[PDB]
Amino acid sequence: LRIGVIGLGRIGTIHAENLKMIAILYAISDVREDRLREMKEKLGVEKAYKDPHELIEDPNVDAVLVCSSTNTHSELVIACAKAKKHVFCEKPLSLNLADVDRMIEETKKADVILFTGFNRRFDRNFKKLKEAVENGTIGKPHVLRITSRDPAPPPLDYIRVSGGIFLDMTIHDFDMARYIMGEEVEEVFADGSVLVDEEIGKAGDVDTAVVVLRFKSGALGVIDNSRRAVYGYDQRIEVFGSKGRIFADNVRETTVVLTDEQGDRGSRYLYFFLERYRDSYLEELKTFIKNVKSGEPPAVSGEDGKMALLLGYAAKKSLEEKRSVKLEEVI
Amino acid sequence: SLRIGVIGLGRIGTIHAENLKMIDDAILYAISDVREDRLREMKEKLGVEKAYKDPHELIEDPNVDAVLVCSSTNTHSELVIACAKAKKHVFCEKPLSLNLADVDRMIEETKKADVILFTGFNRRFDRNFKKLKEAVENGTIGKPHVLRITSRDPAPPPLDYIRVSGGIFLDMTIHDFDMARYIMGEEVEEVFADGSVLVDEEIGKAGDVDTAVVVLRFKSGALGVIDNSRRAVYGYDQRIEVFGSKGRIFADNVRETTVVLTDEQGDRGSRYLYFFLERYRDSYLEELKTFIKNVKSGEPPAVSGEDGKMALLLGYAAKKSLEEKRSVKLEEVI
Amino acid sequence: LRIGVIGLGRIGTIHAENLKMIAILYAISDVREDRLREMKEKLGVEKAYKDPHELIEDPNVDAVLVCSSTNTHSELVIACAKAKKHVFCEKPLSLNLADVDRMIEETKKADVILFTGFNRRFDRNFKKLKEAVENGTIGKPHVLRITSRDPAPPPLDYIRVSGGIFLDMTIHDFDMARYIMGEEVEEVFADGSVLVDEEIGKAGDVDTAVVVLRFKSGALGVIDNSRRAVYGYDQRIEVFGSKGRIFADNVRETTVVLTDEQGDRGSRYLYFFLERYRDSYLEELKTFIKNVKSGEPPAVSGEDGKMALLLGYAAKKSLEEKRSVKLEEV
Amino acid sequence: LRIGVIGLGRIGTIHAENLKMIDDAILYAISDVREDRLREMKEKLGVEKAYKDPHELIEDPNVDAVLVCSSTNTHSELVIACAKAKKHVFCEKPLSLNLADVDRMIEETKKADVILFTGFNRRFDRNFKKLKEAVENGTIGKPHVLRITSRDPAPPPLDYIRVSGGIFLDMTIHDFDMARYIMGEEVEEVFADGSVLVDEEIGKAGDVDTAVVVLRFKSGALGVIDNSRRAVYGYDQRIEVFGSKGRIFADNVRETTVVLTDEQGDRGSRYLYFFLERYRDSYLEELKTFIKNVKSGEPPAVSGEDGKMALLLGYAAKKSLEEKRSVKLEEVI
Repeated sequence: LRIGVIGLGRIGTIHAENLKMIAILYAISDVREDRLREMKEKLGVEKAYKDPHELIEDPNVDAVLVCSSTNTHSELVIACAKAKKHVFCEKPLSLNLADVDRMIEETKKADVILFTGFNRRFDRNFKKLKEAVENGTIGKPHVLRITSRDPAPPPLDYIRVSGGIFLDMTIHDFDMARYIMGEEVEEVFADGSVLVDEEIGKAGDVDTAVVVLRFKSGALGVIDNSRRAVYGYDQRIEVFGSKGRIFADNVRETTVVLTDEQGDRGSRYLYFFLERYRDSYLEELKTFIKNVKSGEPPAVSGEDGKMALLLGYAAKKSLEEKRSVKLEEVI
Repeated sequence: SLRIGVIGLGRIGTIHAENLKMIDDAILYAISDVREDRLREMKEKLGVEKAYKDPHELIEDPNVDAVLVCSSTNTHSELVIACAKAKKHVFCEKPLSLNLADVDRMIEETKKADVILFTGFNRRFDRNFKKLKEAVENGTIGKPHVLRITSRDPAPPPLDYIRVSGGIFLDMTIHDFDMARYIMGEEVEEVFADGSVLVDEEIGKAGDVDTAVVVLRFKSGALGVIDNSRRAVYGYDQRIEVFGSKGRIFADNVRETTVVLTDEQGDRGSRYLYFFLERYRDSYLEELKTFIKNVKSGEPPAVSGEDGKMALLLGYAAKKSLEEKRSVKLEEVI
Repeated sequence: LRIGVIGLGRIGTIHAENLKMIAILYAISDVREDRLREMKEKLGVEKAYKDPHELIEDPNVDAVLVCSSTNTHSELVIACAKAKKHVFCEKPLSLNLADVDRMIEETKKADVILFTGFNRRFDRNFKKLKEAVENGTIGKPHVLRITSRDPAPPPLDYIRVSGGIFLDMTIHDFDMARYIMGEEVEEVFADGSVLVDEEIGKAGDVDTAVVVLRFKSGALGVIDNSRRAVYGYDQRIEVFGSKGRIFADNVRETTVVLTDEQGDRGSRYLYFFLERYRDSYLEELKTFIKNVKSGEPPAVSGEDGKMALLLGYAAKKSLEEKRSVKLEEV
Repeated sequence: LRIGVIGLGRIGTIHAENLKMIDDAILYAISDVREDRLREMKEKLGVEKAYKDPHELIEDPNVDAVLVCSSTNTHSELVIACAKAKKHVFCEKPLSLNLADVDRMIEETKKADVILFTGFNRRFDRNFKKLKEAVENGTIGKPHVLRITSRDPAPPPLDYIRVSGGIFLDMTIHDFDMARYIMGEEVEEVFADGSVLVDEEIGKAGDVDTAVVVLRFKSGALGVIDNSRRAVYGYDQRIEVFGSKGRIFADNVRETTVVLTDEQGDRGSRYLYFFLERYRDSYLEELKTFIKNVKSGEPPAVSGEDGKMALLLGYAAKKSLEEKRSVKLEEVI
């Protein structure tokens, strides 16, 4: 299976390189010429195109990974529908809802897979907890807890065009909530503060947030987010149900424990992007390919992307109105 | 020693009365309970000097220096005001009252009489939560940003009790609101609450919920989230975490034993604490020694009437939030 | 049940005080006039004898706790036997195999209970582990691991007359191995070194040791000891068998965990004698009293005291001769 | 850097495949006596050369370095052929069960001036290596007591056990090496004992399936290794070092970080159980280091002499089992 990748930023590059551990990297494309040939050589790719559309039209290209900037997503995904190429699109699909509907509509017409880039679904720990809950191991779920904290904020100029913490960061946790609980959120309440850097405040965003979710069954969820955990990534999930509790913890660098007069000390948490995420991207990409090879529905759909976006809008509205907000209000 | 009288020989009054042997320079001098055989039996089991059917006779007994009010909640106000009129130092089990005006009167009268009013928030004296509070207070996690509390019981109380309890926010979350203030060292300004009926439809029919989440906004902008369940089948689950600018701190549940069994499926740890006495006995013992210390030493109580009042107000704000589906400021309830 | 306690050192005093939590502390005895008066008062005890033989002969004393120095044990225990008093004896019964055999002989003669003070069998975590093993939970036991480390060495003078690490420290581990595995050790190999304190070696003992056990079934055990673990007591037991593994860890002060840039940090280990052991001593004493009251064989017998002493001799011999030593040789 | 792999067994195949993930080296040649395996793997890996005769692989001038992953009785002759062809050589454990052969392997590679790297892959286990570096940095002060527990989920086949040299040469070998690696000093004396508790047949072959080995180090520090051929729960490979300033421990790895809680308490995920999930990363990192040593002209990270010492410790333990006493390393050198 021949794959073409568009956009060789940090994530496009991970996917491009991961291909040799899977299906074939057959084409790359990026608007920086330097990087383009550098990578054509480095990775040994058959074709390099500086214009995304050529790559989409090359008949040896069975599927496209769109990993370009966000403003670019709608156009390229719609272009793949045209060429009748299956398409994976990195997070987020779009921040504009009408664009999302078109991406969904157009790919549906072309009868081509649209896979949304929610990589955490393929984290081995989160996927295992997902399966156990779905298998009945904690009975009927009552309360979901998600904590998601990054080691540092992204750049301010980024934050300014990000759509805020609920669209840029909580998006992954909204998707995770639906995935793990296996039912829709109907209502959201959100609050957020500026506790890490005054500039995030001046940009109109928050760096610390809590979101409550009310699911169709009556089960409740709480997400909490922070842009700066000094100890590294903190991404934990818990589900509590009629028959017990299940929890997914962080991964540490090592299994080594030092004991001195103050007690035990474990190893540092995962802190760096690649050590934290490379396996989830690898496993996500293999699933996208598996889906294409078998003409399966995508493991993560355009719909999934749209619901996550809608929950983000409900939370932005809740934050401003100081009340919980039903998803209707926002569709 | 100090001579103590205990009113109410229910589950918790009995614990306090028995702990008095474990405490020194305090003795159990008198007990009172309205069930005559209960009173008779406990007088003889514990070798108590005086047993009174009428608690007012206990309070007026001149040998009694301080009183533990552990009778039904609807009697707390009357008994605590009666201690103030008798000039007796008073400890009152949670909750002080479900009626805000009664709590204001209780605080007024004891203050007038110049006697201690100590509110029985025993979890402040849990060795794990206390150590976490001290670490936070010390600067160990930097400036606090997010609080998390999970508090789940192995089983709901009986329906009869649920109907008169004021609902989950006044009867259960009350401890978590106090813990929040105690751990974070600042006031809550706003609350949002939701709740569902997921354990017993009867709780729902009685107008209450059995599962709830409560969001707190503190004065500093720090946020917190409490979640409660009336039934965790694995036993008590009471965890606290604080996340701040310099790290994270967490207090876990206690297990029965340090033993770990490993088989084909992996490691299996010991059961969680599950029964009331094994869970709570040490926190009650330590709470009571503190009350006695404050009394003997003339100190302000470690947990005051005002602490009882604030927890109740947060409960009323949450009850209003639940019904109005919106964030509620403490002021709208003050 | 009226108990007399002989010798009010660290442990005697703990037994004496626990009696309030249980049976009555009727009589106390200690050669130190001052310590005696000071304890009669503070514990409110009826009788106080500077002469232990008085206490044993008191007709109102039903059972005796012998918690004086090891060299007094044999005489007091035989004396309780003579006066028909059930007797509890603190670790160790004796360093002298002939005494032990006598203590056992005399007590059997007088038809009284002789309970050996191996309190660790009554540690809540070690007891739980023992019950799981006996229950079949890990199937047939194959390998036992015991690590036992104290936070500091006892004083030099004490070490000089202690009998060496195998008699003074490993004794508890020898006994725990027999208790946990439910069968006898037939052969032992030991080695030891001086890594903590030069003076311990100067007194002729070792401060670090390892002991291999061969059990009747062919199961193997390994004990390691150290006189000094700066982090607190380290007392772990692991049993590995045909159906799984079972482990008892040490106890921490608290369940609190602090996380910073270097990772998670837990609370300190138990470090002081009383927080570490008081609960085991209380449960041990309750069990002895229960044995007394119900006319039961003691939970921990003279013969238990004897086997642990024999295993200790087998280990001192292995250490000197650099080979495995069968119990038959000792 | 063009690599040739001899022996496409379990471990040879893992090395062959890992070359894909090592930028400075490619799999250029493979060789194995089974014509079917050779044709199969040639296709599967897309290898340029496949040689039925490992000597032709060795003499191929395009081969820069060789991984000898063939049966043990083959190692001596092929490593000596590498020295003759002036090819750097990595040899899978064990180097040889025969001491005179180990000496010739060492002598010949030294005379040819090529690296001989012994495949003790567990030194490259990320947990064990981190513990070794911590001990080396002084974080537990002076080491006093070493504990190693090493249990496999199941025994090898009996036909294999018969020619394995017995538990101390086939299994404990890894632990003897780890002991020297972690403690950074030599073992002067060993005591060993062992029993037959897993499978009667193992003992009929003259072996044991459960063993303990005490180590006395030059410093006076003491160590104890215990082994078992069958832990139902998976690999159990733990290391603990205790010393004057504290204790350090490397635990087993679990499949996931997920914990399930019910009436009886917490339940963690299964331990690693299959060969590949357990060992693949240690082999990847071991090979990378070998490639590094070769490229940079460095001494091997694990030398022939490392292999010889682990063998000598094996012999000392075998003697101790039989003589029921402690055995000095001198006795067997």
